Amino acid sequence: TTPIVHLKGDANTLKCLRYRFKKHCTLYTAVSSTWHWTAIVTLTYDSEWQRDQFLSQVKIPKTITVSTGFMS
Amino acid sequence: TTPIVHLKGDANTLKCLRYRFKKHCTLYTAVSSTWHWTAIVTLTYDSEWQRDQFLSQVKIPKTITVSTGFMS
Repeated sequence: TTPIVHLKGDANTLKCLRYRFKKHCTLYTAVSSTWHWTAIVTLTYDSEWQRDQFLSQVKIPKTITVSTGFMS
Repeated sequence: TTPIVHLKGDANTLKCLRYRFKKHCTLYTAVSSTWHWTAIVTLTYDSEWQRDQFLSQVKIPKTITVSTGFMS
């Protein structure tokens, strides 16, 4: 249904990415605040195509783990 | 791959649920801190069966939106 991405790693690195993501605001629907399992950021998209546009446009550090999934 | 659940609603209600979830600690793998789109809590499970055990055991208020999905 609705594609999502999880970016896991250092909170400072994630804060910098979120900053840089603002430059490509049309490539994602929403971005979450930084959370953790009681650092991770969650992003949603309108389609798989938009998700891929996003991943093809933003350079994500090798130290950040990227996971994909879908919300029903 | 790995099933997840999103519980969306009032942060206070979510805090109470997290409290009550501790009583069924074997019904989920992890529970997140409360986040928002820059209130929501995320839960992961080891299988769909565990997820369903969880949903069949915990009473979730009608005012809380429950969404399911999977992380690859």
